Amino acid sequence: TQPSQLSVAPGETARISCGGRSLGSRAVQWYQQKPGQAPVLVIYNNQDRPSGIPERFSGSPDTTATLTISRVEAGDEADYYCHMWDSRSAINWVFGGGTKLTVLGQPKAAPSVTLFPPSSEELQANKATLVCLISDFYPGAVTVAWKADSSPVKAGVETTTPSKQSNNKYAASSYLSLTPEQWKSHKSYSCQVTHEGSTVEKTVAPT
Amino acid sequence: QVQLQESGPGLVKPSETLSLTCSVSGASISDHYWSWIRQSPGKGLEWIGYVYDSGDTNYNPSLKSRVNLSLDTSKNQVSLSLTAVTAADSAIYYCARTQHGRRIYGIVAFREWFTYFYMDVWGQGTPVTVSSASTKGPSVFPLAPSSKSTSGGTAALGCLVKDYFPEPVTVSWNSGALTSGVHTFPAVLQSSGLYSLSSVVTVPSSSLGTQTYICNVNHKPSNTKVDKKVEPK
Repeated sequence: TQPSQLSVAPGETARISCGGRSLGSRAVQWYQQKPGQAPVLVIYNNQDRPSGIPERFSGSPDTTATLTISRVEAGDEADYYCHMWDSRSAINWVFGGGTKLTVLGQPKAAPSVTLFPPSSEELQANKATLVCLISDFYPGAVTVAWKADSSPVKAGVETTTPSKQSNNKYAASSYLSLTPEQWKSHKSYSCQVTHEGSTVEKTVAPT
Repeated sequence: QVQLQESGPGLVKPSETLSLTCSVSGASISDHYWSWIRQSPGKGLEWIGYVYDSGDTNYNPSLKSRVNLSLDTSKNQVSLSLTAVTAADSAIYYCARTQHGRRIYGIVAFREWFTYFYMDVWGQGTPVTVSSASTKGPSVFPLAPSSKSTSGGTAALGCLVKDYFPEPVTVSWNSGALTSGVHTFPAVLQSSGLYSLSSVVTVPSSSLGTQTYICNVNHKPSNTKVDKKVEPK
């Protein structure tokens, strides 16, 4: 119904195609869903904008209905869904598959890494979790490795996929679950996060 | 000023009947059509059905006749029931105010016009997890600000929200008075099938002596709320 993806450089024009298959007169709606948000109506009846939608978003007149976004910015990255209505059918129940819009050429940003040791409350409770928090990076791909002293830690590692922040940069988290004796044994633990071929390591120690 | 808030159990067992409510304010339930829409993780939008006070309701056949929608004027809410649920029904469920229009393509006397619907205001949505596992409330631990946690006069402190099920968990700081510098990380789904998340706030180090910091953690599925005081050292 729609392409899964489109990629575009900042400032140029994105043209997004509907699921299509219309016969006759049509009324097409477009919805915008940014990462971690509820959908927002951007176009209805082919060309109409709800109040508050920028003039940059426009629809095509009345098959192959198109949403056009001129002067695309990073903030425009979203899934765009169309909902096609035509004279043929009393009701179209199905939304378009949707299109993922990606903006290219955004400036690179290295991650900020913060590493927390287990709290004394958690330790008192016979548990231990190290918390590695990673934010403000672009592009959104990262590898996280853990070390006990110098040895790689395989088990007890749980790491999220990166998610986009409202400032258009990315964030992720990694957790290492340990026994309190595992924690107290070693001289230190490290979270190593690799981003664009470069690596930031943060270390904590029992103290 | 229409505002929608979906509320649900957050967890349901397979084969049970899912019950959802959309509470609306700043508008009468009788003045509009209303829709429910759902989204599976990493999947698209599926329009579930729509209802209007006239008694007009219509449902998507892809729901297999399992859906009922109704209006409660005394409480100003729209309600959804979905019977015989399966894991395939796990999703975020949205309610949306729905508008209708007519497009004319011909002679109006020949009735050559058609109606279309569009959803102009959506709620933030409620997550529904269909699972045989039980709810589990989180344990919340402080992430103390420390010289380790501090760089250049700004200090990071936080709350660790560990091992809960199902989604969602909500976090505020100082009952919402503290908003700037707050970052709440998306949860991780652990190998155990339990979730964990962290919320941190970046704060002036000078404040640490004189300002109190509390994270308010809400896990509606287990009907638990925790306020945790986070202190230095």
